[PDB]
Amino acid sequence: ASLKSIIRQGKQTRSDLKQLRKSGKVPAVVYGYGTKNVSVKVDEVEFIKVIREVGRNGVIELGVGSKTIKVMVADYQFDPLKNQITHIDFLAIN
Amino acid sequence: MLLPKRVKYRRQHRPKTTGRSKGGNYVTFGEFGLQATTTSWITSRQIESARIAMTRYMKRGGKVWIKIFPHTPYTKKPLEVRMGAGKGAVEGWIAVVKPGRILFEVAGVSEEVAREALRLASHKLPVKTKFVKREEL
Amino acid sequence: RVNVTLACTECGDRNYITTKNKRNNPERIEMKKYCPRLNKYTLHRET
Amino acid sequence: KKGVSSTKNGRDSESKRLGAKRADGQFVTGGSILYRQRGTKIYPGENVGRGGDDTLFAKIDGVVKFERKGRDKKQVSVYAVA
Amino acid sequence: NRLKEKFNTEVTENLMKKFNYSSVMEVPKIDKIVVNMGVGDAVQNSKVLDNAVEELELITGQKPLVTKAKKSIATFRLREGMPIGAKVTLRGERMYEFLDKLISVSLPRVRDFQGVSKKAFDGRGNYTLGVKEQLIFPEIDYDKVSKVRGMDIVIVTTANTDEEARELLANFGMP
Amino acid sequence: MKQGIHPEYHQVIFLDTTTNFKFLSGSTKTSSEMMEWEDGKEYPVIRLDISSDSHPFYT
Amino acid sequence: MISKIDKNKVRLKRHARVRTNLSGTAEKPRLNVYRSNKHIYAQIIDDNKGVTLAQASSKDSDIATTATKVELATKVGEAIAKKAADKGIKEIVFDRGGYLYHGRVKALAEAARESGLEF
RNA sequence: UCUGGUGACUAUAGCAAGGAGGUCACACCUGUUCCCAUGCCGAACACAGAAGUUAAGCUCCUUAGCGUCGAUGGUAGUCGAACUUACGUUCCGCUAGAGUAGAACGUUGCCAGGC
RNA sequence: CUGGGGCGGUCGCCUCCUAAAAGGUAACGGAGGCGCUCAAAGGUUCCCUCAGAAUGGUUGGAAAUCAUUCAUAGAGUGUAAA
RNA sequence: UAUUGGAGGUAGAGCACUGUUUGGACGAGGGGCCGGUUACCGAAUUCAGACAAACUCCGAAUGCCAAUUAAUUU
Repeated sequence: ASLKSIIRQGKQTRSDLKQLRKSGKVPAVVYGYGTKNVSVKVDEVEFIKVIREVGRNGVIELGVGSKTIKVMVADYQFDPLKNQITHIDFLAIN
Repeated sequence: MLLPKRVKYRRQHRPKTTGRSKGGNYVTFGEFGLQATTTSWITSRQIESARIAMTRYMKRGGKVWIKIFPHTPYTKKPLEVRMGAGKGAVEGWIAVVKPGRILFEVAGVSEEVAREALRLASHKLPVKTKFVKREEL
Repeated sequence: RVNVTLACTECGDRNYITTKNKRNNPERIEMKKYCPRLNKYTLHRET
Repeated sequence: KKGVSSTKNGRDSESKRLGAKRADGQFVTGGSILYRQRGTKIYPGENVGRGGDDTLFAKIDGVVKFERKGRDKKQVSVYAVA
Repeated sequence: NRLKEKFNTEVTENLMKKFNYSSVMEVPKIDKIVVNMGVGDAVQNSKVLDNAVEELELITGQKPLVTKAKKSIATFRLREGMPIGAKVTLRGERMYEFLDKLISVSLPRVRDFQGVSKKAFDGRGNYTLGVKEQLIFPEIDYDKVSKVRGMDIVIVTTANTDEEARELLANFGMP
Repeated sequence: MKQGIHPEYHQVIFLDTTTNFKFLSGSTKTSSEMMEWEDGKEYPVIRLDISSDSHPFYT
Repeated sequence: MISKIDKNKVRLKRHARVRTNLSGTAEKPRLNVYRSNKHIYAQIIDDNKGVTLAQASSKDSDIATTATKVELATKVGEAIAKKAADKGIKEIVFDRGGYLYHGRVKALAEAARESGLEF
């Protein structure tokens, strides 16, 4: 429950997003009490490992910059054909 | 899963067959499911063939849910007629499908039996398919 | 339904055309309208 | 050419050139039709009138401005400064 | 003004503590009663209407207004606006004297086992009963009449629900 | 009281032999055989009944 | 069971239905009337700017006294006329609120007409 | 900000619930003789009156059950382009609907008495 | 006119969709109406709000009329459709 | 063309309306019978699903109309 992420930047076009999804990572955003609207990206495999480790709900340590955010998955996106995760939403409880 | 009991307008413009599944992309009722990967019509008669195959192959075992209903009527002109003079009469009922549209769902039966049943259904069906389980995680 | 020409009872001129049903109003329909000769409102009958 | 097969629907009316007739910002003279309609897609507002045919026409000279009435209804206005 | 007097000195007295109310304005008060004749088959008849107008205009102090049919109904001939039934409202003192009269003429002719009625209600405090014009017209005899009908009697009260209509049925009546 | 052309009512003294329940009314504008004052000086049109005498519950 | 209501909500339905044509301008302002179970008010208002230009009521101590309510209306009307003449208002549009033009509202209107206001 | 008119805003304004309060304003109320009053009630409407009472309407305060509003990120779609004949692919702008976080039990103008 | 003529159908007006979110836009394309009616179903003034549903009952073909809280108009608007 | 302002309901979505529909709750009507019971069957009421040229609580891209107005052209 100690997943890390990387900070997204502005104006990520269609090509950038689809390349990013075609590598082993997936974009996401965080929000909620205790933080602001930060857009990040996580590596898919470790997300899946964490989720099967904790399940649907889990107070997860999330790696952004230097600060770890107690966060749980509000909700998520999936591609049924070509099985691959598409966008994860995260809310912080703290 | 054959025909709509009544429709308002019986002669209708044919359906668009270009794009992606508007919905029904998930297993909701059953446990395992069968989705499509191309996009053809389904004529209210090939799904009948398919549910029979599955049901009779499970030997009246677990439950089945057909997820595609033939809503659209289609017309065919009478034989050896020229072009023009109106629109023809209804020949069958269809339901367009899209890549990603779940078609059939099953539950209350082992995994291998379900996969075999959906395989046998796939061959009575005009679209490439895929075996899927209840999405979780 | 029939066409009716209304005429000024005083002036005498046919100044208006209108309509009536001959079963609902079987009688000569009367009504006040403007006679443009007498600059006044007179009675006009479907005469 | 086929034969006896015949259809019972080959009929239509002549469309009426309804819709907008002026745009926000332009100078309309009084009387100018702004929006030919049926019923009330747009109600008259300030210095605007309702014809018998639900037509909307400016009462006076001025600029034309389309606006909101409540939640799901629109009006029209005309303002004279020019 | 009999039940009238019995209200402010006895209903106001007893019901005010049979149930707790913070002010005196919170007390059940009878507002009026609608005395609709109901519906008699005057499709081939039109006479049964003015005789029905005799009743109520005679029994109550006022004539029933003939509310014609709303929607057009088959089976019997009620076309949109067929004059049928009746309607009368008692608001002022007449509500009282007529009520009193009712409870002082109930027992002889109704032959009710309970005395007047039971759980004939609509669940919110209104009688929705029906008589067979047995008790009514004590004044004018059964001798000058021709049919057997019954009103859609209701209770218009500041009371809340028929549970309260029972405690105000202790207003001389028979629950 | 649907007024205007409303018919003639009266709070008459229904002075019956059974409790003299002269607290009623109606269109029974009959002869006042008992022109009393405690009750209405009107007809005691009620002459005999069981409302105050013989109930099936309280006989 | 039926619920009695205060008579003001229904009133404010008819007043708006009359306000639909009646709108006060600076040249021709609107005279409203607010009748209570014991009082009657009146305001002259230009709706093109949303400003009350004059006011008068049966509570206003100058007019408060002991009369028949129709009679103090005859005084509220007279006062509103005076206040308006000072500001320079001749023609007005009488808004009857949502009250039937009768009794008090009528009395007030008639009074304001006899005392100058041209409506 | 109280209190009452009046009107300006996309229900962030509403419904339901709980709880106050009648500051003399507000409704409730007594009655029909008085103009008036109702195809059919002093119901309402109108009217004369103010002895009863805040209970309800109303007012104020709470609460997001309920209503509405509602991003960011994205996805669908598509303008232009380049491939292409595929139920297409790529690039570049624009960018929904749905959903999720959340806003929200109003803001406000003039007038008259208030404090 | 006519997916060659012939046979069948059609021909002028109004409404809807096809029609690609201004307007316009064709086929022997998909649906329907018109050749009237109203001395009130016109003008104006003042009033009033509906269908259905249950908690229901003298009738109760069920629902006629009557009652009561919700009814966003689910009703009505002379007629086709918008 | 850049920047404002606006009319309109297509693509897409959605089921709030007209309908078209697949499973699951839940009480009940004629009726299996003696008004009946229980199955059901015609719906009421829900929860999850879907479909639409002549469905729309919503709603682009672009086109169109016009501007206190700019810049380049003719």
